[PDB]
Amino acid sequence: ALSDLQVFNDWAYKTMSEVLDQQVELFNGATRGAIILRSAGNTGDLSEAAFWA
Amino acid sequence: QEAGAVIGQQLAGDTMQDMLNNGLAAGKAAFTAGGAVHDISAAGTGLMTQRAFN
Amino acid sequence: IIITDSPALVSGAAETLRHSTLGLTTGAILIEQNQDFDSTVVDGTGKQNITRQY
Amino acid sequence: QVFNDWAYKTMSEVLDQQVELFNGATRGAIILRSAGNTGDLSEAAFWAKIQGLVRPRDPYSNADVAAKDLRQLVDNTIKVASGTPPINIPPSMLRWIQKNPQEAGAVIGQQLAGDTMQDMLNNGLAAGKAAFTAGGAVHDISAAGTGLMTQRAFNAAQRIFGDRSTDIQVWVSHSSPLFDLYDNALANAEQLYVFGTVNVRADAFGRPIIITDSPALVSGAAETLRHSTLGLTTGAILIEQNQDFDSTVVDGTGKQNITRQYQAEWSYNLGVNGYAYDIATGGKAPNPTALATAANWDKISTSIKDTGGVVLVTK
Amino acid sequence: RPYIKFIAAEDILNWRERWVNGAKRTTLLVFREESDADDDGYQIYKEEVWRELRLVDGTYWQRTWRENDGQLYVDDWISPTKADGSQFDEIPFVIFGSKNN
Amino acid sequence: DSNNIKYVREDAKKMHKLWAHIRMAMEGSRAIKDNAKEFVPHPDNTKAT
Amino acid sequence: DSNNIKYVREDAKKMHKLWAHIRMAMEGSRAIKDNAKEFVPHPDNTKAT
Repeated sequence: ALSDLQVFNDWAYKTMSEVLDQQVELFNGATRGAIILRSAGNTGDLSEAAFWA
Repeated sequence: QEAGAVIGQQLAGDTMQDMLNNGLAAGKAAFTAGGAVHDISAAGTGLMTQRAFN
Repeated sequence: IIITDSPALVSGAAETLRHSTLGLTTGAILIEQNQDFDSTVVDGTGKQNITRQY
Repeated sequence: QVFNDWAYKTMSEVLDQQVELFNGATRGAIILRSAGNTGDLSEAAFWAKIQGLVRPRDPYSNADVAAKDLRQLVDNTIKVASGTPPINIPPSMLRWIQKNPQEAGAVIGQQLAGDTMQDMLNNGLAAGKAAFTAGGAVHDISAAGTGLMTQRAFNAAQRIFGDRSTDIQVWVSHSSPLFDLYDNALANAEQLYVFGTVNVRADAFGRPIIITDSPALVSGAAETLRHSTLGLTTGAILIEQNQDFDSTVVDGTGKQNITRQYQAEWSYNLGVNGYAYDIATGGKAPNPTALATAANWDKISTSIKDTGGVVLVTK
Repeated sequence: RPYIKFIAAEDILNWRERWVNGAKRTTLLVFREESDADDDGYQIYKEEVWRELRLVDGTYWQRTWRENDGQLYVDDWISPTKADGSQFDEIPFVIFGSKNN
Repeated sequence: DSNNIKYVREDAKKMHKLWAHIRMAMEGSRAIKDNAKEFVPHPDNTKAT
Repeated sequence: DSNNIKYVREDAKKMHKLWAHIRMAMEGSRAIKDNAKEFVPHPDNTKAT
């Protein structure tokens, strides 16, 4: 009978991690330019540039 | 190595997530500060409609 | 219309949840990634097994 | 690749026990294959031998009809985890008489290779002894005469192993039984020796004797001192690494010194032919005492001849 | 048409040196291939492609690993062949350096 | 730091800063004297207040 | 095992830091200043806190 055999349950490490919930692919062209993602560095905590009123 | 890889990809997702979230929150707060606020719940039932866009 | 389930645009629950929608222009919100990324891996001894942190 | 190679002065005492007892040195009785595997076990199933496969028959009488069923056995291979205590590399202080202390990494590496070899051999031998004790294949010689015989002791072990005694081809033993064998060979009460042949390492049957001073083969002291020599078949004891050596060096600067600490982990699989580890009775990660403890090893093969090994105990 | 690629020094990830009949052979070789997938939406992400090159019993095999949504895809082994055929005996990849190739 | 971990690093948004600096350096003394602050930090911010 | 496709050899991983240093020297000065904490030691770390 099947009880006499030694049943082995198959397993696998598909290592298939979750990423996130909401979609964040809306930058630059994706937002026609509404939201802009650059890669610029800056000093301090403030980066201010004056202009004429 | 694989723990580092998993952390890397999840971090790649979550960095964009919180960067955008903070950007949207800052935009909403700044627009509230600037007076460019229009609420539609005070005008009848509050639900999105083309008239609200206009 | 850009769809986003960002917690910066819900701000409430039950009968006082207040969805907020933004009408943006070109370059309305600016985000710069300051490329100052630093990631450390630190390990400890004195235990039965090595302990790492990220 | 090593930052500093070992010089003549850096003759760190490597080890005191011979640990080259794998495959060809042991005629394949103790193998040291390399195969990584997951989990804390690696079990395999093979078909058991049917007991009443052939039965007497009475053609004249129909009478009843017997019913027979075929089962499946389960081989097993436990995984033993080992490690290195945190090693305090001297903080550039051992310098007045030593040339330099920074070669601690190299000396640890070399001594650690030696000590992991000895550790694997000791664990394999202790597990083999415990399994063979569990299997009922132990011969005790402590009350007969002095305690060890020249070859009449080996013949008892082959008697126990039975009609298939020919396949035992290796004896592992402590050095004290070998020296007693030499003493009785150099003192031949039965004149079957000549001076040219008194240094034989065999056992009058073609089985060589391999000598190691592993503490798993010696216990007690004085009158309680028993030496355990165990004869192995082909591939009786299996030791498989998982090729997962780990290391780290941490400078705990705060605790009164940088305190270079060295850690290491490695795990290997151990399995005795014809036996299985009783993980329910033992543990997921057994210690050398757990491996050496009887009733943690369960005999699988029905016939003792299929189980590979026999333990001979002499004082 | 055949193509000659350039792989950055940071994009070589794995290699092996197993002697077959006492001959220095490169059996395994994995390198990272970088590309922006041709799609419609703006992909702020970088699409990463891993190419696996293997040598079994003196035969060259290769396959491609591609990821998406955290998933990993594996393509079937393909053994590229010369114009006449006969497949290969060595991986068509050289790691050039200052000291030696 | 692990470059094998995903990162996107190609767009002119990366390089506008140095491109603009090159442009004003090419312009001459007018632009540099004009946009003095990013090139010449104040001798003291307390005084600068 | 377990099909670890993203694995990197230990020697290459060790050399990655020096590769990054050489590449950053190739970059120019902005990369060095953006990573100056790992090149120029602080005159006193007590202030750096």
